[PDB]
Amino acid sequence: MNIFEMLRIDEGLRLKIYKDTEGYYTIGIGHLLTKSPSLNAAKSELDKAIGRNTNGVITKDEAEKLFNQDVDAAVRGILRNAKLKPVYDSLDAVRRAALINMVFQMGETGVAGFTNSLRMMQQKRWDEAAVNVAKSRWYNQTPNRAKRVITTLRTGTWDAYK
Ligand SMILES: [Cl-]
Repeated sequence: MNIFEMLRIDEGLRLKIYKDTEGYYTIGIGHLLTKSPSLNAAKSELDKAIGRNTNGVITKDEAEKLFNQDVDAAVRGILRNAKLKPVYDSLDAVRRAALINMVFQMGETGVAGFTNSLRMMQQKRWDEAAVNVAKSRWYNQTPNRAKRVITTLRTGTWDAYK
């Protein structure tokens, strides 16, 4: 198991513009296109992203390219983040994976906001951090997913992903 497979599981794959859990226009593997309520605006963004006149549909390959780019941006975001970098450096490999997931899902800023959880993560207090991170909108909106990420964070293994 690795970050790519893990996220592929959490996000799915769709070749057509669709709406995410929050109603945002998205495509491929969890690639947010826009928070605007306009399908057109989303088609616009999509074309710009792909470099061609898509008409709201992409290929598997195109989806994978977006995904590679997104995973890459997530890691770099982490490493460039003053709050995040130090947590990340202190973690083992499975756990780092869990941090990248959260960041891919909610944005660097978003995650950088979990001040208290981050401290616990850094202090290696697994159970506390798991509990704390659950008291969040993130968990309440997408509980099953959140649960897989939290278990990964807590245990340091891939069990949740069986
Ligand atoms: Cl869910």
